[PDB]
Amino acid sequence: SDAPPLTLDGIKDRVLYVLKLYDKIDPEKLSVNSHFMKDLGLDSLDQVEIIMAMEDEFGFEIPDIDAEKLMCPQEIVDYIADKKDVYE
Amino acid sequence: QLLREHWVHILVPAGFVFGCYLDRKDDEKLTAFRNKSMLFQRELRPNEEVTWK
Amino acid sequence: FLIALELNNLTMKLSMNKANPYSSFSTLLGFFPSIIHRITPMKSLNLSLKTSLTL
Amino acid sequence: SKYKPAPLATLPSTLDPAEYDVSPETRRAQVERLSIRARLKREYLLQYNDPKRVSHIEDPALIRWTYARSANIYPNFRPTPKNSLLGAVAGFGPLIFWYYVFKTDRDRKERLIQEGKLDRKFNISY
Amino acid sequence: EPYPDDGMGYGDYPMLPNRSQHERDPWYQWDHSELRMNWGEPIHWDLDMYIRNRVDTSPTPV
Amino acid sequence: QWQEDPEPEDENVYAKNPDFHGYDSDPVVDVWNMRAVFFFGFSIVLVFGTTFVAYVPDYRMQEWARREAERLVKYREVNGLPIMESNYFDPSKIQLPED
Amino acid sequence: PNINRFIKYLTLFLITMLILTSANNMFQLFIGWEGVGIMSFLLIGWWYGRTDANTAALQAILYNRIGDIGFILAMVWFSLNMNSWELQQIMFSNNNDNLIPLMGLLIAATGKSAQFGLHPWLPSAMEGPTPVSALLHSSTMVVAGIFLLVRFHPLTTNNNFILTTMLCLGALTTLFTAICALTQNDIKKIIAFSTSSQLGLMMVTLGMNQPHLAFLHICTH
Amino acid sequence: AFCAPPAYLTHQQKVLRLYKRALRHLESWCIHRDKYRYFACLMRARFEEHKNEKDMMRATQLLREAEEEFWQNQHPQPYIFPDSPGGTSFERYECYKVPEWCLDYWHPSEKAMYPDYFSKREQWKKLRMESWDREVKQLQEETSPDGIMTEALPPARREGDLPPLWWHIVTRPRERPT
Amino acid sequence: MLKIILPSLMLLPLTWLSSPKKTWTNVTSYSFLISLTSLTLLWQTDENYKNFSNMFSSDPLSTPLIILTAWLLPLMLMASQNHLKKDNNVLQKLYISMLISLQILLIMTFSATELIMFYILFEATLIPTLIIITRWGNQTERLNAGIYFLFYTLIGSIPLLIALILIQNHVGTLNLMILSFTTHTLDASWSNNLLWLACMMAFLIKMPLYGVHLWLPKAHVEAPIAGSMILAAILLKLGSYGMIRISIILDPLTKYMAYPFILLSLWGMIMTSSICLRQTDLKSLIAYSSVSHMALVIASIMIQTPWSFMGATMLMIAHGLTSSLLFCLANSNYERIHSRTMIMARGLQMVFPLMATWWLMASLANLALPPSINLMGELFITMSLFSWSNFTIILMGINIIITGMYSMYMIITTQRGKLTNHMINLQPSHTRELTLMALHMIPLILLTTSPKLITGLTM
Amino acid sequence: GKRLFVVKPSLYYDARFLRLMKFYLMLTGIPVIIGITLVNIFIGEAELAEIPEGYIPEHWEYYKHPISRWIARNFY
Amino acid sequence: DSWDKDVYPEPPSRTPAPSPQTSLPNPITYLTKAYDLVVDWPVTLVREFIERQHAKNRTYYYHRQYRRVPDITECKEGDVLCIYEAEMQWRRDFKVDQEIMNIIQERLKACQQREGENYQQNCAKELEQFTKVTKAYQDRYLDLGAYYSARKCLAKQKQRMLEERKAARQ
Ligand SMILES: CCCCCCCCCCCCCCCCCC(=O)OC[C@H](COP(=O)([O-])OCC[N+](C)(C)C)OC(=O)CCCCCCCCCCCCCCCCC
Ligand SMILES: CCCCCCCCCCCCCCCCCC(=O)OC[C@H](COP(=O)(O)OCCN)OC(=O)CCCCCCCCCCCCCCCCC
Ligand SMILES: CCCCCCCCCCCCCCCCCC(=O)OC[C@H](COP(=O)(O)OCCN)OC(=O)CCCCCCCCCCCCCCCCC
Ligand SMILES: CCCCCCCCCCCCCCCCCC(=O)OC[C@H](COP(=O)(O)OCCN)OC(=O)CCCCCCCCCCCCCCCCC
Repeated sequence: SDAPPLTLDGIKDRVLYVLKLYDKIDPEKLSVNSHFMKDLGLDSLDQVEIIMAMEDEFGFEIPDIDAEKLMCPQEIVDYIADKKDVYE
Repeated sequence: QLLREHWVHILVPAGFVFGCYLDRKDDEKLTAFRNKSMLFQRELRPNEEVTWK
Repeated sequence: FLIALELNNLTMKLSMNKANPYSSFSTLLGFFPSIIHRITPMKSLNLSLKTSLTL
Repeated sequence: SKYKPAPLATLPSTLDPAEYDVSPETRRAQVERLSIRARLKREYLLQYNDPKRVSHIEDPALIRWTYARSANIYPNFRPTPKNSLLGAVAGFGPLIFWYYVFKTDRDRKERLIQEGKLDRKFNISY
Repeated sequence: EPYPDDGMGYGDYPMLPNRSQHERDPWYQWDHSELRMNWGEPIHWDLDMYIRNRVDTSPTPV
Repeated sequence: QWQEDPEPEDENVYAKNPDFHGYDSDPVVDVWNMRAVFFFGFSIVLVFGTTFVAYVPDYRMQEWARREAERLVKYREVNGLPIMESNYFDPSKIQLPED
Repeated sequence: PNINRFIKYLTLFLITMLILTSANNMFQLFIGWEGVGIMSFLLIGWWYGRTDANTAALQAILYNRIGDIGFILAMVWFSLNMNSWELQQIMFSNNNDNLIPLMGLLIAATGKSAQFGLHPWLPSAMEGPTPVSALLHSSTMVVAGIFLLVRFHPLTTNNNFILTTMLCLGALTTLFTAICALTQNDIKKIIAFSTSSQLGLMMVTLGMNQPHLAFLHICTH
Repeated sequence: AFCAPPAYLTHQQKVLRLYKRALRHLESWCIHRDKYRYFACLMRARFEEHKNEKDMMRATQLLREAEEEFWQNQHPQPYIFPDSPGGTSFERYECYKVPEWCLDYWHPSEKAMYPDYFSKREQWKKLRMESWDREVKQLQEETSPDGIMTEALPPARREGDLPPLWWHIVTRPRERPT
Repeated sequence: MLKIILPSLMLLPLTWLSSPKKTWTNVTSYSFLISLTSLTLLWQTDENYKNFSNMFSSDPLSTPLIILTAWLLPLMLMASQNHLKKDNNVLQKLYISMLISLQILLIMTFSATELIMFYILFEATLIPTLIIITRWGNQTERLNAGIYFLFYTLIGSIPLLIALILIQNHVGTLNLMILSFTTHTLDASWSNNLLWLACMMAFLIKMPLYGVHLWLPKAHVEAPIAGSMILAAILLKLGSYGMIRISIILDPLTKYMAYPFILLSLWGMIMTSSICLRQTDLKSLIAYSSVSHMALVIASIMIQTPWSFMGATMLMIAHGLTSSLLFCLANSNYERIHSRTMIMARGLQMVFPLMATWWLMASLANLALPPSINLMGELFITMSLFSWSNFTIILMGINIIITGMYSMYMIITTQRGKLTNHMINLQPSHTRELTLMALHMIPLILLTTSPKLITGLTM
Repeated sequence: GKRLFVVKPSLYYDARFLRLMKFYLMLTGIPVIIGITLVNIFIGEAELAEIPEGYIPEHWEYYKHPISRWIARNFY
Repeated sequence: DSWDKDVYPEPPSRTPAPSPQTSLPNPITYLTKAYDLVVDWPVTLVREFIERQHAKNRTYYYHRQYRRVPDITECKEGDVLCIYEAEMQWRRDFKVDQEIMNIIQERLKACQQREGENYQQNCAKELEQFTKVTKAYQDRYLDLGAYYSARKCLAKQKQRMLEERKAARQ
């Protein structure tokens, strides 16, 4: 009934959706393996804002240590899947 | 062979029967006021010889 | 209703206001749960262990 | 405009002054504490994830805590004047206080009953 | 640092700081998750008073 | 060191006897002990003993005292007597001291 | 997985609540009172893996037990002075000094209805599931102290001090709980403090000699 | 949660934690999204204007002053996500998080209700049994003889191997078991 | 009474002659039959007392204690037949013999009509529980616990023997009914005060009174499960029964001599409930709860009110049942995890649902949930104490609050909360121990249903 | 669908204990309850009567319920 | 009805006749008629069957009566036989007095519930009876203690009569 389950493709699509709605990231250079500081050219405050946006989307907070470990959209997707037990 | 291998099951009933018998012995030992109590002093019915046994 | 509607429209208005002890007192339940539920269990259990059992 | 810490409302670990004036001695002490924590964690995780384990994991810290709370207190007790006074007060003062309370109440009740000034309306089952 | 030798039966048991288990980090996987304590670390003398079902010493906003 | 036997480890009793009832290691004595405990404990004590206690009559003269109270109330109310006399004992048969 | 146990617990609470409501003697009143308290404990600590839920259930038990101390004081006084816990002999006790039993009943009502001094267990008791919050702490259980004072209103009408202190206590707790509700953010907390404010209004109504208005407000609320 | 804390938080980590906590409390005050976005951009401007500090002693002093300001201006009831600690739904399903070893104590009838699942469970048990000796050897090799030790754990470094102490991580109960 | 005493005596040859594969079954079944036979003492259709013989008699006070002892013997066998599976056959039969001898001597003690025989059987019951505690206890401190128990009881009981011989010399027979009829009022001298203290201090020691209660927690902790059951459920009640029996010839100076003991009882029940609040050992917590409940019983017997006597009898029976049940549940957890630490096993509600239900029901009985006989006894004791003095309600209320607090704290810290998942050795449940919990809980329900059986002498 | 296995403890032993307890309790009580109902329906419920003159009643004749009278006649 | 109005008095009911002004049907009357026809008829049928079975198997029981043994006032001290008989008689009378008090209290409660709003006026005689029997009970049985006995009751009565006689001197 209520609360449809999460999928890996859905998590990836929503993460890329938020990152495309971010103004500092041009959507044409965004990839799932795009690093925030290497090939996106962002900084630590931008990364904190990105993690807060992901928390606002998925309705639960990431603890600070794992949050500062997360540095790419694939890493964010893997963390969300590991936390929410999305196996496929 | 059931009497040989289950003879231990009669010890407690034997003790119960012996205890009931000893209680009867104490009852017939304590009969100094049989039908002599001022509360229950009644005349004996013709078909009985004691009020209680 | 009218006063609360005006206050809610003021919260809609784009300005941060400094917090006040009245609002802190209202939000923190009059400090009764924090103060009492910290001082009375502490005194009771500390009196229990430190006096009755031990001493 | 300052937070005043209490025993029941302690100082934040981000507001204490010792955090901002750090020393290399404090840094190496923290590293050693993390090392001790990591050694204990590694030992516990080995014991926890061992599949041949068929029993609970014993906690020597819990055993020490229970032993200190129960069986070590009288070996480590020494009579001092302070705890002698505290024990005398905590063992007699409540007794003397409630003695005087109950003695005064029952003496007043007996005096009222003997002089007839206390009325028992329907007290039949005491 | 043990309790001062006042003859109160503490012995060599350490003086851990008087902070309850609420101040412990809740995002860490403690070995005793309900107690928010790890395995082998020293246990406070008043753990049974400072458990999360009991007396709290956490900092307050006021 | 002194030649002391090592600590015995309690094995999972349900591993070899999955229908273990708590009483004995071998299954036959275990199940017969369970049947004896249930039958002699629940069936013939908690039922027959409960029924016996329930059908003990006039327990410490409850209903007899009620019936006698009703009879005395009827008698003293149709004869105009007090329901309870203030003195349990008749003052005529009590010899008070002179002083 | 335990929806059947949840339903059974709600049914047990309803049975104990109706026992408490319909009881003629104070002992049966106490049976309903304590059964309601214990089922409240279980239903608050429904998610028993939650430490905060267990703490909320424990503190509800604590405040209700202080109310039980008041109830036991009243019950003992009436047993000693009128030889029964029956309401009819209480009605015959209407014509003397009832200060100690009425004070005990007021303490019991304060503990059960979460007036000031013994209030915070109700918004703490919002930790349970929402049907529990609704039925227990919004409509049925929390009005039991008000129901108790409504029950003993013929004694209460002849004691002016009890009426004045009930009026003052109810006014204080409805003002305090409305003030607390002004700035809350949890919607269940807002309506729980609203419930406590309405209970304070009922206590005010009992402070005046209007018990039937208090019972009518119990039903409407 | 999935990473172990270090010995101490560096200055950059403390600043980032302060920034995130300040933004969360600012959103708790602002409620409305446009107001929150305005004041959050202002807060970001403050952090940017104090970003390029080179003395680092003045930077620690500014961090201390900012923390004092945050503790003075924090929301008494900040917003907490329901699954986050202090939230409404935190530790709600711990009553249902049954550990996997009760299936060892399950009766053969209850096992007979689920044949395929228990066959796969036995396969997992055999894998665990071999991997335990392999990983104990690996952890003995990987441990430094002396020095600094942290709570981080090595991965599997050879083909056909599993990471050490993987059982309690992989076989943990689900966050929504039912 | 002989029809109960004789087959209980014959239980010992049954124990020593049964096969090792049939000993537990035979002794448990015939002890259940012994209890069913003992239920015939409730046939009291008259105001008289069932004086069976010149040395045995039944009472509205003695009868529930005898029935409780006869009911507790098979429950003790079921409780103790698990930690003796890795045990020698002759040692198992000796342990069963110790339990049977305890049951026999306690039945004879409660049915005794003469106080010297009461004292002889008092010490006769003192012996085998000491043997059980010392021999089958677990930790090292069982020897010190046995010494404390034995010599607290002996130093109490010696002036009791001197006082009994003095009363026998003064009166002539030391028979209970003869004393009850030809009671003489004491003239309230210092000799009579010392006589009062001599004949009361033994029972006050075994109750236990506060300040002299120090033998009880270590004895109950170090004792095996059957020893803890028999102690906490019969022997304290034996002390109370002795107090009720001997208090009839102590008029009038018990009226003022009761003052220190009432204060000791009330403040000691408050202190021991506080210890239960701060106690790290589950069996110690149950032991101190027993101390507080028996302090309530002491206060009721001291104030000597008919309501107090009835509440004392009801609290005796109810506390015996619920304390044995709590000890059995704690022993089930101890046989699981091999520890008595209060906080070590936490989330047991998840793994043991029905055992958690038994835990909840036992704790609700402990905190006197209505309409149970626990609340009946506690409420009538409170009523009598408030009649004695209105200010006792403060101490009673504090004790009730702390009682509910430690009971619910025990429930939360042992059942509720997150599960200690490291405890891999959690066997599901034994039908034996679930049966033991049921056989404790059901008589509580039945006595709640009919509380007229355990009202006692006064009503 | 996509249903997942739910990890639960061994409820088998608790269910077995409850089944055995109810089995033995029913196995004796149901004959007892049926006998109680049959006795109360068909026989007994002795009514109060005045003692006839010169008649000495039996002790069980002072009791009301037929089961109580039977036990008092046979065993007391 | 095994009870009698001599010991459980009850005023005759005065119910008023129905005077329905409205034209709406009375759902209470409809439900009572349906309830009678559905429930009361089979229940009274099975009760009549049970009563005729009892009439087929009719038995009688009697109320035991005790003769008056000599009172403790004529019992010599130290003569435990007559002292025991008098003590048992006193305990029997004590239990009878307890049930008499229960009867009076139940009668008072019935009066209060019957009168309702007029209990302060219409239960005057019931309250007077309760007060008088309470005063007599307090004069004969109060403050005896847990070990109450015929000797203690006699001592209390002697003390009370001595106080009354001394008050009657002046
Ligand atoms: C568990 C507590 C143990 C200690 C307290 C025990 C009770 C304390 C009060 C009673 C005194 C001691 C017991 C006496 C027994 C006989 C009483 C009796 O018959 O009294 C009437 C008798 C008097 O005899 P009488 O009644 O025939 O008097 C004649 C009176 N005229 C002439 C008027 C007719 O009292 C005594 O004889 C008492 C003498 C006691 C002397 C010895 C005391 C030794 C110490 C006692 C405690 C020892 C153990 C504890 C040690 C410390 C441990 C920390
Ligand atoms: C005496 C000393 C005892 C010492 C311990 C002994 C232990 C071993 C016990 C072995 C068996 C003996 C049982 C003894 C109790 C017998 C109960 C019984 O049947 O009592 C009789 C009673 C009817 O008697 P009656 O005269 O009507 O009652 C007084 C009214 N004038 O009968 C009934 O009312 C019917 C009872 C059976 C029917 C089922 C009742 C179920 C009740 C459910 C209650 C639910 C709530 C419980 C709450 C508990 C809270 C903690
Ligand atoms: C105009 C007139 C105004 C008059 C105003 C009168 C005001 C009177 C106030 C009377 C009541 C005061 C005492 C109340 C104590 C309540 C303690 C309590 O429940 O604390 C709960 C607390 C944890 O709860 P908390 O921290 O709030 O929330 C958890 C969120 N993580 O902590 C715990 O859960 C700790 C667990 C319990 C520990 C043991 C507690 C034992 C307490 C024994 C008390 C004995 C004396 C009682 C006296 C009562 C007098 C009325
Ligand atoms: C349709 C529904 C019906 C519901 C019914 C409910 C009640 C069911 C139970 C009915 C019987 C209850 C018990 C009655 C006897 C109680 C004990 C007793 O009084 O024993 C004494 C009696 C000996 O008789 P005596 O005392 O000499 O006097 C007889 C007449 N004056 O002794 C005897 O007479 C002995 C025979 C009667 C007792 C039988 C006991 C059976 C076993 C249980 C106890 C175990 C005894 C030891 C082991 C025996 C093994 C066989």
